[PDB]
Amino acid sequence: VTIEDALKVVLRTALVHDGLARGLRESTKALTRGEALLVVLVSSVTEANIIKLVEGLANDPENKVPLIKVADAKQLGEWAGLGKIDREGNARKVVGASVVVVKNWGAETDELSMIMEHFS
Amino acid sequence: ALPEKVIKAYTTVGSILKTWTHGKLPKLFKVIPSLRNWQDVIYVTNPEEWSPHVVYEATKLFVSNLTAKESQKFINLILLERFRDNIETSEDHSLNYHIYRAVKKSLYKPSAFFKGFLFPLVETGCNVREATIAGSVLAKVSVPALHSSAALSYLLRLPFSPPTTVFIKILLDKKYALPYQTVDDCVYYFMRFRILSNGEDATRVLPVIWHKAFLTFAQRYKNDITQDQRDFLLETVRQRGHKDIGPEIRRELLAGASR
Amino acid sequence: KAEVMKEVIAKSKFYKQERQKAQGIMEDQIDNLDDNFEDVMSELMMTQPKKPKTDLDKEYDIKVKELQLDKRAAPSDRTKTEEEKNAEAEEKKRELEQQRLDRMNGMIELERGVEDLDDGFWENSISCPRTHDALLDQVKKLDLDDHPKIVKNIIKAYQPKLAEGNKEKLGKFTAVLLRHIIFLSNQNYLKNVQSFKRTQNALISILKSLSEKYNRELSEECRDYINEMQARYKKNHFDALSNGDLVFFSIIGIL
Amino acid sequence: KVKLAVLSYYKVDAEGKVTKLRRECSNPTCGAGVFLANHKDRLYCGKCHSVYKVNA
RNA sequence: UUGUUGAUUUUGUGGGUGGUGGUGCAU
Repeated sequence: VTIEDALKVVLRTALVHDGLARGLRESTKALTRGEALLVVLVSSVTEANIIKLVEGLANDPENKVPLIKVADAKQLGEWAGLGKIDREGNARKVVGASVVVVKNWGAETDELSMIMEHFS
Repeated sequence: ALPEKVIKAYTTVGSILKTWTHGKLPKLFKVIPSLRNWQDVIYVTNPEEWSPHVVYEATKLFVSNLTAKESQKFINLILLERFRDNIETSEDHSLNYHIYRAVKKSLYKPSAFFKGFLFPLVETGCNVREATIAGSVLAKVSVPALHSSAALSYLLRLPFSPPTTVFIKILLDKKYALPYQTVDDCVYYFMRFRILSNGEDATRVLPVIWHKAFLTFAQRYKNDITQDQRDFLLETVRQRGHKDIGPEIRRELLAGASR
Repeated sequence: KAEVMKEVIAKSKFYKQERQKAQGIMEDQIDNLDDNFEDVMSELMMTQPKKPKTDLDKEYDIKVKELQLDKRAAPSDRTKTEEEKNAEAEEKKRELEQQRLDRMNGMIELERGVEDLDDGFWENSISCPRTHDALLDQVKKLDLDDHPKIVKNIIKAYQPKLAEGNKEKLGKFTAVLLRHIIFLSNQNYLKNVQSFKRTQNALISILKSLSEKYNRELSEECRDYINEMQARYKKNHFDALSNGDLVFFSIIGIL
Repeated sequence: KVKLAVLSYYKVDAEGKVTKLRRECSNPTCGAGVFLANHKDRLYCGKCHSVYKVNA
């Protein structure tokens, strides 16, 4: 089980309990409130700001939140459930998500332990 | 208890709302959703005494400002009870136009609407007249395919009652792109009424609304069921088919292709 | 009766004045309330209270996401009986035939008449080619039998639903297609008459489908060709006339 | 429409320290994360519609 | 897109619907 595959189910489970803050605005609102348990950030964000200002908030001394690095925004949005399923079943009209923040895991899965163990 | 000055001011709010018909609502009333104890603040405004105009604008104020979780109580505790009270107490058992509009706006939030009106009502002794009026709001208003499909799956799993069958027919009439799992749930619902061991549902007398819903399902989702599912439904109409509606359901079912 | 009417009018005016007075009292109450808004809100904020979801609530959220994952069915309409379809088809045929007879007898659809006109006349990936040349460049490297293949692909690639303005692009393409149909006829085709026959009729069929939706665009191009050829006849006489002209006229009879 | 307004609300220094450039609403229901709109004469909450003085 | 909000809407192309409609009739 690769780390990326572990996150794919974890984000899926977090969706099922309304535990994801999707978007830059919802992400930062979650981080400022201390409600963020995990932050997933995209590498290819064109504006160097969005990387810095998410990183600084997550690395705050009062509330340190683990950070993950994702290659493409489009695939993160697919994990965030933005994309739509086709007649074939493949995702379509998928909307890229620069930042996704987990508020509630929902269910305890072995894949969550792997991610937490990776960070520890 | 709220501050005595606050109570007196909001007592004046309620008196305004009782006869309010047009204009600007009181500013104090407009800020209720922002308040944490809005339920207590709403209690002193006498929601039962709200004029139909206030109910519409109060609904226009709250589901927009309150969270999805908080809207559901405003939906469930006030506009549902007012919806039932107006129908029961009216001479012709009709619903006021402004309350009717208020139900539409509450539908703007589907999850709260389903969980504050539809599921509570059908699970709390809904009557045919209540189902008809509420179905018309559901029929006329655009609902997301996603939220409706889950709502349809709910009503199908509930115990059979004619008022629930109306809502099942309304959603089927909407012609939404139902997910295949929802289609299977629709089939299973009509499966359970065939005589086989089976529950008493097999022997229950079936009203026309049940068959009209079964015709709508056949007319629309015939191309989205498996051959095995089709054969089982063809057995249902054999055992429980109506005199006149039964042949057409057979005609619609037989002309469809398997998925 | 008059006295009863006057009392009715007086009563209606009396009730109207009461409603206006009630409206005035209400606006004063609202205005006084707004003035006291800040004091009431200050104390309420001071008394603001300090900071499990149901099983029916847990199941809904589980269902919604599963439905999001799940594929959706396409909707269908009720199948009309063969008798109803024939009756509707017969009814449409009757309406169209009756319209033709009316148009024959002098009915004009702007339902004006021919006599109205005769007042004052005597006294005085895939690229959609907006022009005829553009279509040739796209189909320059393709064979004669391949024109229908590319032409239909252009229509498919630019259907009205795909994007805004595709109607206009197809409308212009309808004019472009007609010139292509006429253009090919002008070109020599004695070598491969059979292949030319397999493209010439096929393009006309596509033009017929386009004309059904873009008759206005086709009509404008058709009138331009009539004007252009007339000008060519003014200077070249029969030398202007070509096979494409003879082909051109037939297509109007078709379309 | 305003694009990336959220980027403007808070500033980052070269060390990664994040500082908030706008005041947050004190209404308990709004809680943290609700930023007041800065007008010339007042601070306005878009959620509660409450009005605060700029220098209060 | 809402009034701050988060995909509930907006846009373009197709498109089913008379329906909180009445009135009588047959337990």
